[PDB]
Amino acid sequence: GDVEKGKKIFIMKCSQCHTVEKGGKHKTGPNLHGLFGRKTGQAPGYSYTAANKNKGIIWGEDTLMEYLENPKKYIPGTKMIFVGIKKKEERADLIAYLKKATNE
Ligand code: HEC
Repeated sequence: GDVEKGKKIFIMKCSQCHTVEKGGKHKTGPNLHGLFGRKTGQAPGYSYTAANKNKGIIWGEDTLMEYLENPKKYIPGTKMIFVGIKKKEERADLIAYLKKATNE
């Protein structure tokens, strides 16, 4: 899975909002380094809402997908703003990069 297709997309979708690299400090949203293999609200440096912090679920390729399709519903009353994604492929590459972005 091409990460690029997920990088650019992650930009036009997640630009100067999220973070992956260590240098990417918490800004608008929480950083994603240990995404794969880490539950939600696992940021002791940035406490989230009571809706997301309650979203006790792992961020996998099976979940990320759904959420990517409709994260709003996935977490109502959240702070994250998004419309969603139609193409399932654009989401794959997105998770194909975020994985290599977080893992790193
Ligand atoms: C800033 C305006 C954001 C944009 C753009 C995106 N995200 Fe985000 N995200 C943001 C916040 C403040 C939070 C916390 C809860 C909330 O929804 O407000 C999140 C959370 C996530 C999570 C959950 C991680 C956790 O620790 O629970 C994921 C998996 C996530 N966001 C992914 C993500 C992607 C891939 C985006 C673009 C496609 C994206 N976010 C946009 C704030 C913002």
